[PDB]
Amino acid sequence: AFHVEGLIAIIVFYLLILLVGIWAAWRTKGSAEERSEAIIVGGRDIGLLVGGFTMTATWVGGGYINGTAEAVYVPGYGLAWAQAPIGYSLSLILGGLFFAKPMRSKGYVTMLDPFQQIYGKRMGGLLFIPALMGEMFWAAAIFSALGATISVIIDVDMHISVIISALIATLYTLVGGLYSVAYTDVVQLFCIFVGLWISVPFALSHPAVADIGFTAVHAKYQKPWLGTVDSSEVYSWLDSFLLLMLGGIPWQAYFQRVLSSSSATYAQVLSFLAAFGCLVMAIPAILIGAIGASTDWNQTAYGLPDPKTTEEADMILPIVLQYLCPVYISFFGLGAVSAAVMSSADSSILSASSMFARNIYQLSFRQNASDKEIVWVMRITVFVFGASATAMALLTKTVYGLWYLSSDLVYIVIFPQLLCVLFVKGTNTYGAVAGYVSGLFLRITGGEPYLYLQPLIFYPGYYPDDNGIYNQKFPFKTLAMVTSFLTNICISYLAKYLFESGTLPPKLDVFDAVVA
Ligand SMILES: C[N+]1(C)CCO[C@@](O)(c2ccc(-c3ccc([C@@]4(O)C[N+](C)(C)CCO4)cc3)cc2)C1
Repeated sequence: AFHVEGLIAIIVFYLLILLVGIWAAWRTKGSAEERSEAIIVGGRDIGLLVGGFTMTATWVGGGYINGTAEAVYVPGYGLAWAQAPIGYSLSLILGGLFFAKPMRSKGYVTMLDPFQQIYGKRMGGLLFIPALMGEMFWAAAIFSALGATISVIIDVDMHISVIISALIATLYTLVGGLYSVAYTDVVQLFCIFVGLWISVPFALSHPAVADIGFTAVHAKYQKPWLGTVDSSEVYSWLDSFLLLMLGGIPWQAYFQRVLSSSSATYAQVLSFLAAFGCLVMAIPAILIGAIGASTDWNQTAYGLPDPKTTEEADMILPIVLQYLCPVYISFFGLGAVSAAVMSSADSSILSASSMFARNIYQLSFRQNASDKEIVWVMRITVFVFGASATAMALLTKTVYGLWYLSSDLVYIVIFPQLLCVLFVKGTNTYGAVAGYVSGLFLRITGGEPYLYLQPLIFYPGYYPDDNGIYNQKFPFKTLAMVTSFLTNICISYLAKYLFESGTLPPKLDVFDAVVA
């Protein structure tokens, strides 16, 4: 049914989030003369607990919670394939151990600044394109998740709620800039904690749900939610787990926080603290997914068939909140999900707009530009990116598959480039271009089942799906990343050797990286 009392509550919650963001904008209104990087990096005064809470709320979005609950819920995957929590936690631990220290110790402004200073502005933009694509598609996917969830719970028209949520998020991130998004994430993360953790005892107390512990090791209604990994599917699970471990590092939304930490040590400690917060935040998602897996849906008001029959298994968190939990607990859970989506999409929108106005515009297009012009183009870029993200979320039905493809492409392309600039010395532009081309070519020829793209190269173990398109059981993603990294090293060293030995003319080179 349509309950106004609760729609009013969520509108009030949105207004309070916007008011907190506006207050954070007003109070902390950076450098006195250089306000171009008083929005991007925040003035380097973000502390430890605030930054940890902020970036913890950045990774915990509604798409992440719904994906974990889906992976736990469905019988084929189970908990063993719910590799999002431990994948994110190991990603953050690995980043804080190795990548966080050199990024913050010397004062970079964004993610892409080390790429430009080594590979030239053209390759800086060429690496910006996958990052922008990934951020925009991730924001669109989680906005579509919010739209579907709110259309399920309150039964609001879907094209209004996502527009209002995106408008409010864009408005406060436009007005403040890394202080309106980091002083509201300490509120949104607490709201996520409250809304997710209160609903779990209410869901468990429902008479339909019975013996959540017993369903882990035994099967009564469906396959056990604990799940298993087959002998033949070890390589695919390792491929996806490496995707989640190593593709979660090179995002703009992560390095914008580690650069904003007050000191170098409070960046690594922030990363570890958030790697603990991610598991703390993901425990309720796993519990609710197990509750949905164990629930006898005939007893509830949802009725039979169960959601996995009606192809609604991608959303099992909102159904449990709406049907198993009471009305006000359902609104608490919906507020938690909306806070998670606004936090992650706000981080993505500010992060994707913190690369456009910083280097491809200010450092590439208009090198000599006034700071006020850069601030204004930052604000209009935030607004345009928010409008594009919500329009792509609302108008396109193929957002999830494009999100997965863009995240996989970011992992294949940017991460070898990220590891080459810092850890490896003597990497040139030619090897970077060769790695880009090889990674893009292998990812395109691998194909995607969601986009109905036929794979040009058939890896061993390929099998056709129900829709009639070939799927690759071979771990071509991590193999593509390894091939890109190896060919980056090989082409860089070969070009350096050729230009040092004198086989090629010193004037023939176009990128001029080796000579100068
Ligand atoms: C079962 N499906 C629905 C289809 C098969 O693939 C999946 O297991 C799956 C789930 C999640 C992902 C995924 C990939 C990347 C990311 C992300 O890019 C998102 N963040 C940017 C939030 C963190 C870094 O990792 C999140 C989820 C990829 C595949 C999900």
